[PDB]
Amino acid sequence: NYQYKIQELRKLLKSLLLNYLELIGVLSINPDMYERKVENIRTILVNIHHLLNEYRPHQSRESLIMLLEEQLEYKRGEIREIEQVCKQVHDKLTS
Amino acid sequence: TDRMTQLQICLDQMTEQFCATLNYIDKNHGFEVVPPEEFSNTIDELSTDIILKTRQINKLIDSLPGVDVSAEEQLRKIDMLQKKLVEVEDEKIEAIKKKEKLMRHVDSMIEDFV
Repeated sequence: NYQYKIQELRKLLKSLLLNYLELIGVLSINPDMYERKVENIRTILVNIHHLLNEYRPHQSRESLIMLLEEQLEYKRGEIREIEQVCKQVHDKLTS
Repeated sequence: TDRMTQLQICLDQMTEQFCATLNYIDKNHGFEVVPPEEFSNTIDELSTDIILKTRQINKLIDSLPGVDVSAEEQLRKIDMLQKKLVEVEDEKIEAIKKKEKLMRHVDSMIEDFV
């Protein structure tokens, strides 16, 4: 389920920025926590990477679909390109 | 996909910045050798980039193609595209057949010296 994977990927980023902002002082966090923070800011990062990797297959299929579609359009292009010529000939012949 | 790669490379750079920050913080002042008003400057410039990188990453994730699409669908769209390919190529052979058929016709009249 690549969609759920994009969801959790977005939650982690949130809580990552949270934990950092605390650690870095911006938000409050009492001293004895300074550790829990740093540890979190590492578990979350690893989770993100893992999650991102698991997403590759999905983005590859997309890579394929883009190929296919590019092809398809290119072909329809050639067909169009020929129909043009026929009309141009028709002109030189009629008008 | 390139966007997927830019997202990887992006996440990579941020992971490093968090490390440069954690180790800069941790090692120098355990966050309470460099002066006070100094440790403050960098800490902000280091955390400022981390905030922008988080935005950039969220935008890339948003722009990932088929981001709101499942696998089941992707597989359908691929089968649908392969089928349309077979067709568009059948059309293409026909279009070429005819163009070529016509060209021969002209060539005929011309070699006929007319």
